[PDB]
Amino acid sequence: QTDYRIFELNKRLQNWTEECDNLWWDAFTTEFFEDDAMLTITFCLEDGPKRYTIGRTLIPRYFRSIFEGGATELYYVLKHPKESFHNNFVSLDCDQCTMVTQHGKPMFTQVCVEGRLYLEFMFDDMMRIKTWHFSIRQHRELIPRSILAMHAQDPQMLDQLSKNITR
Amino acid sequence: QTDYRIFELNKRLQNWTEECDNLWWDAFTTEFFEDDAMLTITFCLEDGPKRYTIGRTLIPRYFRSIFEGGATELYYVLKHPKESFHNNFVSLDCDQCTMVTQHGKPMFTQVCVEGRLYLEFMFDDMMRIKTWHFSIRQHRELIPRSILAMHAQDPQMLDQLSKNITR
Amino acid sequence: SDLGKKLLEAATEGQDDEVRILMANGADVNAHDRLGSTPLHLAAKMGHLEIVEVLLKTGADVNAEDTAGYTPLHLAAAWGHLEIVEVLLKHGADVNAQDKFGKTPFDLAAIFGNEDIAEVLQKAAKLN
Amino acid sequence: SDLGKKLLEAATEGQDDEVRILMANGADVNAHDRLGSTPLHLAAKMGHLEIVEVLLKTGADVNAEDTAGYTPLHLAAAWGHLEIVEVLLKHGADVNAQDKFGKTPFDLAAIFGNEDIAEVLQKAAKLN
Repeated sequence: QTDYRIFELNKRLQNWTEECDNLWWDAFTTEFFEDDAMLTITFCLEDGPKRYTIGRTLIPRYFRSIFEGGATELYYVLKHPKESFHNNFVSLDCDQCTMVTQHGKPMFTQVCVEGRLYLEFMFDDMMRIKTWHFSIRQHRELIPRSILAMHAQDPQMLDQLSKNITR
Repeated sequence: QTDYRIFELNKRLQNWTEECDNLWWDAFTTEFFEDDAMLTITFCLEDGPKRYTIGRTLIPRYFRSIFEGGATELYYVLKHPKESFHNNFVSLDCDQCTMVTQHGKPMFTQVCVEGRLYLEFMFDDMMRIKTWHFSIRQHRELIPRSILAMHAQDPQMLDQLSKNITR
Repeated sequence: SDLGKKLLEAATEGQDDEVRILMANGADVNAHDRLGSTPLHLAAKMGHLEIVEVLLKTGADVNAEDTAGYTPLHLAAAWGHLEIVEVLLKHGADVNAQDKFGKTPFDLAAIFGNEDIAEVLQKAAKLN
Repeated sequence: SDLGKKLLEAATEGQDDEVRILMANGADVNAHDRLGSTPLHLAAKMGHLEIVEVLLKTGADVNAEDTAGYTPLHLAAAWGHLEIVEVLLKHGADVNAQDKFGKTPFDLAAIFGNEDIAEVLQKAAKLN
């Protein structure tokens, strides 16, 4: 069943280092995606309705940009994902997917992108992903208390910290 | 291999509701722990060296107390866990285990307990856990930016928010 | 025994009338599950006061040990059931009882932050 | 072809001298991998300027499409390789090239926040 696949995807991601070379991204993408895979992101409808789709040859580019973006960790928290069987494909539909990235110093910001993740896996074509569609509902930006504490008596920094990264 | 077991444990946990009755905890504990299982927590050495071990019949009690504690979610992030094979048991030794709990309103505090998780699984006795030893190195308490923002001009609340829950 | 299993279950689920019937048909009051739990362990941990009371007056063993070495008082202590802890102490529950890991009901109350119960158990222990 | 595979690999890995040798032995400049990537797609995406230059002057097809419909300019655009994007435009790279999803190199630069490149591609598109 499809759940163990996103287990394995999260576990491989947990091996990322800044040393993770361009070949590692291709081997990661080969392990988890079909040769004709397609990845779509749909953004929240507040700053407009934005949507892009990328083909298999730039899926490595997408994942890599998250770490170039300053993420030190990435994992996907799927909550009671709905699995459905078709003839040639299995569907995984998770309306409570949290995409979690840790960032480093100085703010150690954790970003949590909540939305619906719809996947299509090819039926014993090694259970690799044919379709990836993430529709973002909302996000949360988390601050360690220690960073709040160090700036608690500092209006300048509290103004800095009070503003979101994206929206 | 032992990793998929902690996948399944996290996934079952993702089904917790306040409706999750005392029977559900016994069925959760039966699915993942041996009949003679033992669970040890070792605390950080700053507020002393504290250690407790509980037997199989109170393991349900332990997990349940995390949600009674105000957690709305619990999951274990294992980072490149070291698996080792003995004759009668498999060992899983993870020096980068993060125990993650979400809390609800008003602070939506996320608590991250980082430490070393050492597990012993019984070799095809359905891969159930015989030993659970979590040694806590440090923890992080995360605040949503929106909660920082609403109190940014409020010294009283910034004092409240600047203090940790535990240490 | 099937009768013993039914009694373990009735005690766990808080079924006062079913416990009455099973006992009337000769269900073993000191029956044990997979984990060595007696009907009194299960009633105590699940907060079933009336079943705890009936079991103790029909010969239930107040200091019964499960596979992990826990007594009904350990379990009531852990799960924060103050009335049950008191009924057990009245019927001779051993405050110095130790599990396999040498923990007493006191230490269990301490660990799960059951403050009232930890205090009662400290006062109990001083008195012989 | 083995020779084609070796050339795809040499281009990806930035092996200038190996690319020279393979071409000298008659390695197909327009060989394709599993994903329809040519040596020029792979050199462009991996930032290998000198291999991009040699490939273009030895007949590499500047507007080659992979299985997803991407050109070398799409890939250089996506991966932020400004010099390579310029060399491709000089050798006739099609700024209006569309993948299977109707995206141009411009849209890819936009999506990955490659600002300089997105500007060059906008100026390029206005001129016939």
